[PDB]
Amino acid sequence: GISRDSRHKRSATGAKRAQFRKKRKFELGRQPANTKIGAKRIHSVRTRGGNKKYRALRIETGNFSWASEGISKKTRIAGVVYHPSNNELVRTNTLTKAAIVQIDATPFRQWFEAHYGQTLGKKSKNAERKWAARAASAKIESSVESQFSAGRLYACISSRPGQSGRCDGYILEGEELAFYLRRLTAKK
Amino acid sequence: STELTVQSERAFQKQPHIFNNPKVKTSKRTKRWYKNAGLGFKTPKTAIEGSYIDKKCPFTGLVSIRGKILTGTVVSTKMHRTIVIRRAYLHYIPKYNRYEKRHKNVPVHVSPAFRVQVGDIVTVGQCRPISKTVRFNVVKVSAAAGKANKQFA
Amino acid sequence: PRAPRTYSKTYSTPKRPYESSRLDAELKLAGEFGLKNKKEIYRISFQLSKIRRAARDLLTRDEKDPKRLFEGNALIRRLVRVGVLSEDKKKLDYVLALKVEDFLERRLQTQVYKLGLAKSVHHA
Amino acid sequence: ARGPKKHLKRLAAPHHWLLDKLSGCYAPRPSAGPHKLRESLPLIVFLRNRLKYALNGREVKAILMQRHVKVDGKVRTDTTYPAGFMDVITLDATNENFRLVYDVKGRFAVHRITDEEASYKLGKVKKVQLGKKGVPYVVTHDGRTIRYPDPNIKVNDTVKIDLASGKITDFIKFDAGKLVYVTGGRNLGRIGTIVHKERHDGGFDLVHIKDSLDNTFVTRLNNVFVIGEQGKPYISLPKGKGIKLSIAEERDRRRAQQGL
RNA sequence: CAAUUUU
RNA sequence: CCGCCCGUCGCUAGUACCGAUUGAAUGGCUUAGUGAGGCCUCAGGAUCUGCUUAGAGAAGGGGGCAACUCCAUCUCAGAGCGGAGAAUUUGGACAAACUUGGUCAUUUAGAGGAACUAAAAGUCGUAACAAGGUUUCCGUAGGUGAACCUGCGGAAGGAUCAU
RNA sequence: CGCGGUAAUUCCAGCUCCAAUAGCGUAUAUUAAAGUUGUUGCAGUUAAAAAGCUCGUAGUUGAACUUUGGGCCCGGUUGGCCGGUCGGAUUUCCAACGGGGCCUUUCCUUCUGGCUAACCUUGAGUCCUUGUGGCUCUUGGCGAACCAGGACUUUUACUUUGAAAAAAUUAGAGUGUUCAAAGCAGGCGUAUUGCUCGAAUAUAUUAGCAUGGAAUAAUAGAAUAGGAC
RNA sequence: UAUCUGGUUGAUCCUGCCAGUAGUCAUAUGCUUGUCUCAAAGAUUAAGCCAUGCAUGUCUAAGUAUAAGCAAUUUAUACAGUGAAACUGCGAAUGGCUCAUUAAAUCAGUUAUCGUUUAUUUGAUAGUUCCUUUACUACAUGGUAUAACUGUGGUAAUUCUAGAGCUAAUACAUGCUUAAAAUCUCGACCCUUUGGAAGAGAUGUAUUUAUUAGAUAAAAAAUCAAUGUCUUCGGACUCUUUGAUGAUUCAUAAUAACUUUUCGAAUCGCAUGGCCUUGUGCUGGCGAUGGUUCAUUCAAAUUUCUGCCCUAUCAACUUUCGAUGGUAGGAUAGUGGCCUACCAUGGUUUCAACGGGUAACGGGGAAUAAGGGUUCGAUUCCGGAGAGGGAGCCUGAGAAACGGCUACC
RNA sequence: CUCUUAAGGUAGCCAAAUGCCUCGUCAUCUAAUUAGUGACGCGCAUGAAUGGAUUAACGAGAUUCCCACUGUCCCUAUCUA
Repeated sequence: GISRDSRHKRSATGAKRAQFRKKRKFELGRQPANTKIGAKRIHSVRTRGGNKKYRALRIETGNFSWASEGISKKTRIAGVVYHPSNNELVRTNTLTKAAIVQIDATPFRQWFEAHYGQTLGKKSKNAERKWAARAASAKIESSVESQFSAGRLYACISSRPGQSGRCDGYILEGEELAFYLRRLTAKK
Repeated sequence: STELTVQSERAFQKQPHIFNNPKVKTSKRTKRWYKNAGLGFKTPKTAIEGSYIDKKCPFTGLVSIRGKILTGTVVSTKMHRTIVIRRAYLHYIPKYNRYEKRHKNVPVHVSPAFRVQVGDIVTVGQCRPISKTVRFNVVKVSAAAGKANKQFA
Repeated sequence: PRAPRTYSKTYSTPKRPYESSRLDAELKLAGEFGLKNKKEIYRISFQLSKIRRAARDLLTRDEKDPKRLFEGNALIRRLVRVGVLSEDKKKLDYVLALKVEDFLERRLQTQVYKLGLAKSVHHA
Repeated sequence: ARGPKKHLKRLAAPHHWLLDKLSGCYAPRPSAGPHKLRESLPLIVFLRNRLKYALNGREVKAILMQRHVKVDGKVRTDTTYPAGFMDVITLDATNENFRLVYDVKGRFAVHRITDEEASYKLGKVKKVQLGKKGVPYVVTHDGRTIRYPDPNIKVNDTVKIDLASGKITDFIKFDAGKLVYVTGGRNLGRIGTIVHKERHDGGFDLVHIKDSLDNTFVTRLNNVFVIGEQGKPYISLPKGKGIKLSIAEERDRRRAQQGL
């Protein structure tokens, strides 16, 4: 086991703590998950007090917002693009928190132009009732839909990959497009 | 340890669970959270119109001051984003019936909304441990030395 | 384990160990009463010297307090109660004045001769 | 270390039990607490410390198993069940209905009541807030949580309860001019009824407390516990009457009340 | 000016 | 003062000190390397399995000359879809244990050398105590069997409180 | 310390005596004695000791003065009173006193809300012997005798009180374990199916926690006024 | 019971020590030995080694029993008893021992958890589970997978186990229904409209995100854009909720979705009821368990303030083998250099850091006693550590357990 | 004191490149060492500018030991010009 307390680890003034209390169980951390892609190979540990935590490697499907309200459309993940912490997980395809993922972006403009059907920009009695009631709404932004031409768009993660066994992020918004489209783009 | 439109580093920095709608565009253009501190403490004025994010902030970030409240004075602002302060205090010893000065100094993280120097009589507040040594955060400077913007030459 | 039993020894020998005018004042005192050894004339003088060690620190205290009032008129009640100090010395300083033969007149072997009844202190 | 210590021994006890030391052994450990901390009272100490009916530990074990002795309407059919504050104790035939209150010195009583007033407790409400499924919940002294209270009682009051359903009947306020029966401190339970309180905010809060003996003393807020308004009292008030009259005169009145 | 011991 | 005391040397006993052995042993942390075992993990898949069986090894029927690919009875079959799962096994961390280098501390062996103390019996002298007979003491340099002596600058703790 | 070198008052014995006594010597480490470790409380010419002398940051210690003197009222304790009463008495004043609030040129923190609380407000009615002396609805009428809010009071040391400081042990009340060390119990009624007191109290340093004082020891803003309502 | 005596000289007065004196829960030892009343006892060094015998199991009426025992009744003719086992459930993590390591470390007081997880004790709390949400197919009640046991074995031994024959459940694993209103996305249809409406249905909770709400000082209006309950229609004008903190993105509610689905009974004992629609019509009590959340206790974890003997013949100590911070991620039960990537160069210190010694477990506490002390405290209590020496471990709410395991010495 | 023919080895040093007796004796190193080292000294016959005693660097100087390295050896084989 690997410990987590500071009974080792030279103190503030530089004095060594000659260590007592060889390591116990209640401070135990353990080896990371360092997740992957590849369709739902998850195990399950049991731990403190009687509790579940889901070890997650090779996840396949998340859910991602507008994020005007939080629609959470069912969405498969595709790959790994860019990360703040290190260049560890770009060329190993690990998706962590605060990461950048391309997902598929195909059911969204499907939804955005079947529930609206605008249709931008590369009938029945109810679309005259309920779609026509929601007129003057579909104006969104250019650089959030200028990537809705080739087929795919970016997203970030804001759920815990390896502990909770899940992956529930959101596609970026507004200025946070314009930040990460300055981060990774200064390459060629 | 920062300046210059404080978004600085390899991640984007923003407050969690905060969302201004990009489709909405009013004349305020601010959805920046803050709170009230407690203890009869006012929150400072620049902590409402700030630009720093830095979660270790006492007011805008995520701490809650709930411990033993102390008071001291600054020995250095040369340490980056955190300050070490000196407390002097007497200590009676019963054998010799006389006092003796022993001290103990404290490091303390500070809000970027304060600008302090060596000296600068200051009180702090005990918070959940932001780093290894530090368990404290500043609350108000009140550096009432001489010449509060006085001297001409 | 069960509790500690608490117990104390009850006599303290004098500190200049032996000289003539100390030992002769023993033998005429402890011989006309005729007592066993120095284990008992020390142990009454022990608790005699401890109650005066108790008394002259509340004597350092003033009246109208609790302690010189409350237990102060309780041991001087108790010294009346033990038959040692007579019924005219309720004055909080004469307890410091009493000395030996007064912790001796109210034991068995001396008092029973005082009612006749024993013909001696060694028949007693 | 490694798990909860279930053996304590005498000469570590909460001394208001008043257990001697020549029996002096592993103490009667309370069960898991229904109400509050280890200032409680187990059953099998009370039956042979002051009530003085039990002789052997197997004999008081041969009492509570047959559903004999009852508490709060229930029986609590295991041995070392703890006792809260102003707990009612329903007895069997010959009807010796009891009640725990604490004396002028922190010790308990030898107290007996009638079946009148023996149907309600007074609980120190301390955590009232609203929980899931929208319900406002309330807590009591024993943790007997009660659904859908009267909103705006306040925090830190006492309430008159049902002890067959939840159903608090009559609450009371807490202002300047009440009657207070404090518990906790060197001077618990005289009465103080008020003289003042302040803010003291964050650290503690203080209540200034003065009985008919008209000395005033100050006690932290978590110990104070009202049982009524000025001249109210709800309960069968004990025979030491809650004064703590001083050291000399109690000896002086026992010099008088024995009738010499 | 010669000069040192003496159980 | 026929007082007392000072050293060298001779014997008798004992005390630590320094010692060649690129000394030794224990312990602390380390120096580079070796890596057990139990873990997470990529695989692994032997050995048990389930819904479905085209046909029949078997035989009995949706009723009938056989009148229809069905209850009939085991697995030769197609495998479709899976699951449990032992050995083995890739990669990471924890690293017990081990080797080599240091450093520090603790004890310890060691041929011999150079002191010091004690007992007074000594053998050469008599420097010190009188002005100890050459006044005496402190630094310092040199000689000197031995205390010692001598050169210098001091000082009186003297042998002068005085021209 | 000295005894013993032909009678040892010290040796070995016999008698006698002294000591403690159911315990008594010895051995080692300790505390008092030791004011031979010293803050309270050492010595420093000759007994051991004052730097060869002078700078010097520490650290320790550092001239003085920054509101006194009052007068008035109010009640508080204790000892007294011909004692009036039988260690109980004490209205009255005295003495010893201490505390608050005023006027003293006068800090007598700033207000927001309902309670405040009262007439000085107020029609007067007066159910009444005195005509807000016994009470009533009462206007700008005292704004807080109380909670919860803005507000920010140079910063400490000290000290009063209270809380805390597990409990046993150390004290200490009570209690005839036959006495005591000890325990914390017991004590009495009818013995005709019971009455009842207890199991006190105090110390428990320093560090905090609230709580009054402002002498004592420091501390800061109005010198260029970027001062103050 | 705040105290002193012998000894430097022919005699004196002093500094000054040596010795004598007294006490020790402060240990052995010599001699001697009548009586009660309570008790310290292998800490001193060798936390060195252990032969042996024990020290931790358990059952009611209320889990499972065809003992192929004994009951032996009266129904208990499937059977209810006492049950030997053996599965299933809780205990074994508390106790009891010792002091080896361990100088801001433990520990004493003092805070805090808005920075966390809970086995039970107590208190409340799930009609909706059906997507075949109409071949649910049984809920008037399913499946296998097995123990003791039977009969066959090996090895010399060990709490060593095999193949074969059935077999159980609060064990595993599935599984549908309980009344009921109601809110909302969508829309059979026709008819064109302020568009109405059948009905496709989602509607218990948890896990994971995204979002919103979670009020407030002095009181009313003017202009424009859609532009009303009644309707003199230039008109009366909006009705409207707030928990709690000193302080929150808190508690909570609803959205838009997700989940190897977590959750909601296929269980037992006494009494035997009520009502007629006299039939498994229908109600039909109390225990004994057990499960989702939220509090109480038991806890456990960190955790700020001060306090820790001796040595400068230890003056600098730390940082690529994290030192001190920031950011981002992991991991935890949970904050944080606790570990990693990047960036910065700091942090303590003559108020004694760092290093070394300790015959140093800390404290409450002992012995001594004018005042102020000095020296102890391994040990009758509190708390920490260890179970030859280190290291890693699965079960379990809780072990880095050692009367549990694996490896090395 | 004493005698030759004048004064009799001082400080140092050693079985040393000076010591036959000699492979002096003691301890260490290795299984074994007449070789080393460090001590002893009445030294056949050491010794003070015929210079004595030390000593950092350096040496195609002499010498012993240890670590790595190898046909020097066991124990030889083979190939090329």
